[PDB]
Amino acid sequence: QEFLAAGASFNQMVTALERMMTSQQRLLSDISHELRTPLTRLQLGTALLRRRSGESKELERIETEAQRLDSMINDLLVMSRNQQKNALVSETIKANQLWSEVLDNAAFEAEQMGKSLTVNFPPGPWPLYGNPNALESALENIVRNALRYSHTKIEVGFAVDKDGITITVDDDGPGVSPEDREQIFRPFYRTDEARDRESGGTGLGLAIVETAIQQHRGWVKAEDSPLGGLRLVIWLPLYK
Amino acid sequence: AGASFNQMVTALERMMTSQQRLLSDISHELRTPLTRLQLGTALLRRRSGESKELERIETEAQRLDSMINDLLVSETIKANQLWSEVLDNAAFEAEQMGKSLTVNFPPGPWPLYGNPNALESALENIVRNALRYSHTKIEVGFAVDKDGITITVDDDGPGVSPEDREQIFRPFYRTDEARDRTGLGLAIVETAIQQHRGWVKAEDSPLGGLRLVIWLPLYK
Ligand SMILES: Nc1ncnc2c1ncn2[C@@H]1O[C@H](COP(=O)(O)OP(=O)(O)OP(=O)(O)O)[C@@H](O)[C@H]1O
Ligand SMILES: Nc1ncnc2c1ncn2[C@@H]1O[C@H](COP(=O)(O)OP(=O)(O)OP(=O)(O)O)[C@@H](O)[C@H]1O
Repeated sequence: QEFLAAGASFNQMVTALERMMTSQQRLLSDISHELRTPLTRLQLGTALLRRRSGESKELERIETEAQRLDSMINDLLVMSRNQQKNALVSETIKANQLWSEVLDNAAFEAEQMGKSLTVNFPPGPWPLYGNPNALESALENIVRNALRYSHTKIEVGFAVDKDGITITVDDDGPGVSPEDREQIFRPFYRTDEARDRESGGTGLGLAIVETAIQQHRGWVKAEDSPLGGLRLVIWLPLYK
Repeated sequence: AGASFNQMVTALERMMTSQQRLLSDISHELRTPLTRLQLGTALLRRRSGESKELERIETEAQRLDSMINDLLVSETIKANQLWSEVLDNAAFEAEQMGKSLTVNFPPGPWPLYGNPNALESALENIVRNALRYSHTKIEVGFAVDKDGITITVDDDGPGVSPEDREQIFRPFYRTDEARDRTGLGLAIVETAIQQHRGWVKAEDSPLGGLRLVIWLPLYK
């Protein structure tokens, strides 16, 4: 329930939260899997139709939309594989252990593109409670996005407080129109500029991030970056 | 620690409702391209009239419509109502693949009690796997008894090594043989059948390929 809360300790509560999420995830991967077959048949139907009556504006529309669904579903299952490839068990972890590998790899990666990665303040031994892999992925996705869309530089900044950790990621690349700053976290949502880019697919990254982070009782925000591009702010509570 | 009771409450609400919100958002996003897909068939039916193919497209679109709708949110059934569409569609698909599908004995009006969709997917996955891995032929056979229904599926394709016959039902697992040419199919099957107090098994097939046997209990 998580409403296991009538009586229970915080830890027990989250395990009940972990129990629910896994079934929600089983549901999503089972439906994702099962959507593929009628879809397969539909495509055999269009194919057979194109053979009998040839190309059409209408048929072309049906075929491209069927391909959109096909693609989304494929990406949904790729995701499902990864989130269940993660065991979920929530544990106490120090911020530095949790994200140092991620940041070091990002420095290596930034260096290859010829770009620069700068850590304004590194993470310390600050206590968190959660799924280590999930929070790691949250940060690699935010920084990999930054490395990709940046023009020359990336910046990462940690901040600690009696209350929590605040992670800030910045890039000097193109921004995100103010309207889209709310929308970028919706699933399958990409900006017209990344659709013009025409590279990559999926718009799950930030949807996965927002979900994980809310599940970890924190929050995420997209803003104008002082470097001129995009700013991502993660806040997570301390565990005591 | 510093937080207001209100901040606690919102943190808590958002925390429990995030996956729900995620799934309902995924559902919304799949629904819009689908809505367009349905007007393409509609506009096409306007332009070029009825066709078997157009009918096919339309019903498949109505199925997608229903399952995406599930993302947002046991009964008594007769085996024949439960699985005939699964089988008819398996026949449609088989004809296109250039393969042959044979039903040695069809299901009758045999009482079952469970989730119709779960059991449908259970059978559909077993025969559709058989259409995939088969070389030329597939055979489906029903059997009834005072106790239950036993569905047997056979193919003439490559088999599965005896060691792997237990593993293939594990989720996200595929044999190394299949890895040269998702792995939820037989996991979905095992789950639904076990949930209906039945069982699933992989064996040697008389056709030379793989044999899958589903047993489900009858209803009182
Ligand atoms: N650093 C960035 N600068 C500008 N826009 C960005 C940046 N990162 C993301 N966006 C915009 O927000 C969208 C959401 O991206 P998100 O990570 O959710 O999916 P994605 O990066 O497109 O694909 P993937 O799922 O493979 O990461 C992106 O397509 C892009 O349009
Ligand atoms: N009829 C068959 N003949 C031979 N091998 C099979 C047969 N059915 C399943 N297998 C093997 O067992 C594995 C389990 O398949 P399962 O249905 O669980 O996933 P899948 O069919 O590979 O993928 P999907 O989930 O998309 O159907 C397959 O990858 C395949 O190696």
